[PDB]
Amino acid sequence: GFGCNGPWQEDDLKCHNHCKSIKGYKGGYCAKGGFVCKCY
Repeated sequence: GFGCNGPWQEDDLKCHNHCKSIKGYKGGYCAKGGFVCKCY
């Protein structure tokens, strides 16, 4: 989820922004077709 949600929508920046709100995560990207929002 987290704004990306899946292929239909897939807002990468939403995923990015989600991770921005987490401790010290730099950014975020949809790992498996929008579904999962992975952070680094």
